[PDB]
Amino acid sequence: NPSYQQSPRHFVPTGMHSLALGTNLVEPLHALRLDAAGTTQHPVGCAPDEDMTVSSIASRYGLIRRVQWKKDHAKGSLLLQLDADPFVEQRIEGTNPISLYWFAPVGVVSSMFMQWRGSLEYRFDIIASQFHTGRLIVGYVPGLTASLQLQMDYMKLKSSSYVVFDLQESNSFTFEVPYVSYRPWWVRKYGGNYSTDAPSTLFMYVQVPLIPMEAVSDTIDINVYVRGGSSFEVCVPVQPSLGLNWNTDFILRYRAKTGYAPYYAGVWHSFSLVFRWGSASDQIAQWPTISAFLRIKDQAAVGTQPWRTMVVWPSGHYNIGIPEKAKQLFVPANQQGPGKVSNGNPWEVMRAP
Amino acid sequence: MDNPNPGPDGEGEVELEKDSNVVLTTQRDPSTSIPAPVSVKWSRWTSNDVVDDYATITSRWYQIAEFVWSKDDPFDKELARLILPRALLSSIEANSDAICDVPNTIPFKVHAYWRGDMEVRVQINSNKFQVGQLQATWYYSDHENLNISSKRSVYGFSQMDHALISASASNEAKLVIPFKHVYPFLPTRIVPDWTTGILDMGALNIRVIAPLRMSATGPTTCNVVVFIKLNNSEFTGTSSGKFYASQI
Amino acid sequence: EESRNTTVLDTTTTLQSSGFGRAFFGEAFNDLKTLMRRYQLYGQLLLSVTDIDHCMFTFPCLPQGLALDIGSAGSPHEIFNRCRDGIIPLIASGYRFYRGDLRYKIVFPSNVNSNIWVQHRPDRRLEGWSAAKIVNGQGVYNHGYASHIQITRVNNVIELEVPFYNATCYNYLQAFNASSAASSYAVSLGEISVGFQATSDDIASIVNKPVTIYYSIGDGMQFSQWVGYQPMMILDQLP
Amino acid sequence: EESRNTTVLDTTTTLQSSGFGRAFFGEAFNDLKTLMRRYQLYGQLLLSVTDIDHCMFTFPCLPQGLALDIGSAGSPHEIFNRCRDGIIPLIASGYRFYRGDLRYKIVFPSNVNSNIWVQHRPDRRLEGWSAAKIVNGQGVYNHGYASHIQITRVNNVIELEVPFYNATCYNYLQAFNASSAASSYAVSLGEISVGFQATSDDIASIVNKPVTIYYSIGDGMQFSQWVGYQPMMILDQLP
Repeated sequence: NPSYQQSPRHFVPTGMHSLALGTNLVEPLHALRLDAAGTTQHPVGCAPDEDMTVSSIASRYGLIRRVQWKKDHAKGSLLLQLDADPFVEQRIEGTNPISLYWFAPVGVVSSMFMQWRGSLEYRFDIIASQFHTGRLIVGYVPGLTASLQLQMDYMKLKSSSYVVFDLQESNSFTFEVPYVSYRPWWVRKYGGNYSTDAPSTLFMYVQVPLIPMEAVSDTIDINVYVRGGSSFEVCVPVQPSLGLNWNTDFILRYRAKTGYAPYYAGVWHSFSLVFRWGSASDQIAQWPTISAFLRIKDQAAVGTQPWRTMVVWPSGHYNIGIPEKAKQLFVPANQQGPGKVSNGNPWEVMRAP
Repeated sequence: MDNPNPGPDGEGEVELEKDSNVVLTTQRDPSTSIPAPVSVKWSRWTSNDVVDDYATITSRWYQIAEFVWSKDDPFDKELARLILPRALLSSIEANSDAICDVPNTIPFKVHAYWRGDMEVRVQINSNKFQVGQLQATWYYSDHENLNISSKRSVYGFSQMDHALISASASNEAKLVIPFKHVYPFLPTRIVPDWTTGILDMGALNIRVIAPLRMSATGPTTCNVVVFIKLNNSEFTGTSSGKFYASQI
Repeated sequence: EESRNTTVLDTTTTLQSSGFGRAFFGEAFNDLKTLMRRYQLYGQLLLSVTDIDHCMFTFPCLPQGLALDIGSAGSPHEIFNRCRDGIIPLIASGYRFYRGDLRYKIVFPSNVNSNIWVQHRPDRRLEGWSAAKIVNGQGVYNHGYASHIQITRVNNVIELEVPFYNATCYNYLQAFNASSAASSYAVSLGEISVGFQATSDDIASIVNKPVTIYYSIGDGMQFSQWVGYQPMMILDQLP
Repeated sequence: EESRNTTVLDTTTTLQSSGFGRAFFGEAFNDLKTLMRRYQLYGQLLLSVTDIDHCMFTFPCLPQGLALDIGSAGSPHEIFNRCRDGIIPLIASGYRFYRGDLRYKIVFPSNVNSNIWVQHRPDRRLEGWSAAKIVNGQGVYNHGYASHIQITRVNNVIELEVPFYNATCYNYLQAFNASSAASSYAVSLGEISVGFQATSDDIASIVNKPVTIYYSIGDGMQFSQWVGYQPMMILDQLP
């Protein structure tokens, strides 16, 4: 036993390792494996084809818009004026209080990121026979606001970058949207529950109107797919602006305070009955101050009789809820019974003059 | 360059797909879409009984669904939610006879556990003046999802890869569907650890992207045919055919 | 075919590739797998204690995101009511299979002191999306499973590493309706149960304290099959 | 030209260069960047708690120094009333742009025990010099942002590192009047929110305890454009 007498280190405990850091960082863990060097392994038949990658997700088309293009449109008619962002809107005709929206995969994978930049590629799959002939400008205006979103026609469009398509025999093209902004990246459109518009707007006008033969249809539908381009890239990870539809229940927010439900009728040493959220002493459920008595709308606690009326009053310490003029009107403790708790945080503001 | 000379033979060149003894022809080129790479055979890890594919009978094609497709079907209309290792058998039962009567599916009657890849060719026979476009999309394990009813639309299946059947050019849709599932073998009958949802790889479903549009004298209907090959299959668990229950 | 591209009518010149934020921020964002390992809120509970080895709360362990518990009409969990589902099931909605591990880093309250045991149970199946959530011989401590005690007095957070103990190729990832009877073994990595070791006189101090659970995937997760996104809801339109 | 020098009428001989205190103190002071990383008081608050995930106080994160809160007429924050603004905005008054990181090292009180989460939100803009201060879907915890929990029971101080997540060349540095609508994204590094995880019965012990926040720039800050100093106030003439 040599005595190690050099003065040792001098540092700082902390409670928890880093959460945001996830790349170049060996992270210590209390494993629940049996082997210490054990790593999950993939057999030869379990080969992961999809390296999960924003250039792999964003490189997939999603149908996001569909134009009913009829014959009787003039040479100035607007078919779509959708924004030149990944956040392209397509509403579902639902009756829910929150209407769900489809998104392009580039829109979903950019909805987890704060800033995006790069070209977008929109594939227009016009569904036409070889005998239908049409011709349509897919244009692009850099820098349009809300007021300048209108005033538009094809003639003001042909100033900016525009692409005329000759629908004669082939019926599919891919306008690669330029990223023309003053800012190198570009902030997300929607954000959290808190709304920047697009850097630029696409337009699609009918330059030469549809001329079908007499043996074919009058109307032609155009599919509009959206894909992140060959140069699409996003950077800062933030709160998503999009939520899943796995639980579409959304609860708009008198009751008990936060952290006192469930409760049940009981006793209190400074107090007959009063509601308690715990079996240890001085654990009365606290109540908010009404700016009256109470009657519930449903979930009551089960004593000997169920309890649907309560009188809120300060305790001389918060507001207790009580299920010589006051002491004569109290309820005796023999009605306590089993002490079965109330279902959640259910009250009624019965007012009388 | 674009030098037409039609004749008694016609102009175009016929391509084929010859199999064991079923040869089906297409004038048009397929729009192939392959959702996943070709799988490793997996017979080493979980089978001691004699595994023998039957390429002389199982790799034949078999028509499992034809259907009329009218113009009065709406925009996002289901046409066939075919569950491919189930609809192969349940179409045979739709012909109101047993599974033993068909040469393509007799190993499903004898053997117990199927694995393998499935080809799908959805031919269409639209007129050249008809305008409409379908999509054939494969989705792995449809019945294991519950929100799939909210996903089952063209806006959702156009994000995964898929084939497109344009009624304009009478396009044909090859669809190479390899076996990917949770467990590396699909069971073909009542089975000790699951009975409900048997032999269910997923769902070939063919929604409509844009319906048939035509003039007032136009040909309204449009017949659609679906074929299935079972090419790199294998079977294990030789068992009695009296345990094979009828499919749902 | 989906990503086919017939007639490119490009107008653009060459845009300078920043390398997914490398040339500005000194870091990459091309790979979404290394974004997946930023810890996300998993589920949150309030202790309603109604023995020493009774499991205080159990939860199936799964990267899919739980069945989301907003709460009752009176006290909604304000993040799960307002800010829906976060990142990792927003990416897992874009896939169908997964094969990998998870991490947890359970954050306990401070006022509790008693020592805490954590069990990983790969036996217990998940029996559908209903009751695939935090639930306050299953009900007790068990011997043989992988276990870990964290002492609350030293540091009230246990960091875990749940391996891939399933007899599968890979597991299911979307919402799960309990279709087949053995397909139920194809969802969770197992079934973690956290249990305190306090007696009945101390357990009343622990009632209605928050226990937040985090998660992240950790170097092994490989989401395999691409599946498109479901319908989404935009959050700034929430009232 | 400013620093031109026509006719030098020097009388001096050669003065010995000490190397900015090197030859006396064993350390240099030529570079002001390494003086910038000495931690300075940023802002100080008193908790007036009026859920578990409610952000207890928010503050925009910026090296400019906040809008200075002296306080009311009765209880002024005696440093911010007396000793004005310190070092780092006294140097940042001498520049116009910055591009870099920050550090924070938030010092909590001791009597609190509950675990604390800290969010970095680069989304939230700054909307002018008014309400560019500590403020007691923004109001809750959020999933996807960069987060960190410090446990108060182990050590009640969280050291941070706020990176440069802006889509700019560099950001504004003087006082900011919200001139353009998107220029508002050009001031802060983001918007940090500190939130406790205490319940309502414990949160009353936390009311009116001081939470002091420090800051320093950390190896990446590069103040670019020289801009002369504003009018100053001499502190020993304060009554």
